[PDB]
Amino acid sequence: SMPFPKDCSQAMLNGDTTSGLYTIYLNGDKAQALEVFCDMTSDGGGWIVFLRRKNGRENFYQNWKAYAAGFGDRREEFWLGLDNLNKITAQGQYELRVDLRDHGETAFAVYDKFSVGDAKTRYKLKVEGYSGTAGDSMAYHNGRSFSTFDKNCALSYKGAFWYRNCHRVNLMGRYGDNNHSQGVNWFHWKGHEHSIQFAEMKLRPSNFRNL
Ligand SMILES: O=C(COc1ccc(F)cc1)n1cccc1
Repeated sequence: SMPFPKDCSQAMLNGDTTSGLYTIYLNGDKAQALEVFCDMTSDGGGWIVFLRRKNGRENFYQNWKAYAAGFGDRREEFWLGLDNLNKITAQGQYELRVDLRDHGETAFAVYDKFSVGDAKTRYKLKVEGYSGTAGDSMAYHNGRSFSTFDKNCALSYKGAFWYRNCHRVNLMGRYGDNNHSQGVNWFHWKGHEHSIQFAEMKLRPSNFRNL
């Protein structure tokens, strides 16, 4: 019903309730088509998934240009791209949800306010307004620029993130690596010596809860 939906909340309200690949249009512009994976089932649906870890098949030890542009298989392990995340989060007030699952246990984190700055900010993270069960591990990272090995936390832990000194969240770390701080970590859920089997990061308009 919305011809050029700008996110997965506008694609869902279009009656599409099946999780999978949808076209969104940044700023509603039919010339800024982007293929995204929509999670239409987790807490009301309408989520753009921008990170998925689930089997270790994809390499996340990738350079600045790869993190800027995105990589992987949207149906499996992928990173959507920082330029995409900046352009999406510029369209309105968005909320971040993180879904975690490991050996049958689940946890989540929601941040009422989530934004990614442009390349001039080195894609600065904003995350505020925590609730959930995983523990607030992103607060540590709030206001940090993105880091890759070629722009050293990324090099030392062989991943990429809004690193500080160095992390409480390492969802782009080495799959199944339980060595301290090397793996897919969410520190305030499973610490630094437990790599998480399944992880998704996703966003939708913060006002979706009552739209
Ligand atoms: O590299 C990609 C697509 O590769 C991707 C794979 C997965 C993904 F989610 C995002 C991007 N580019 C680079 C410029 C336009 C698209």
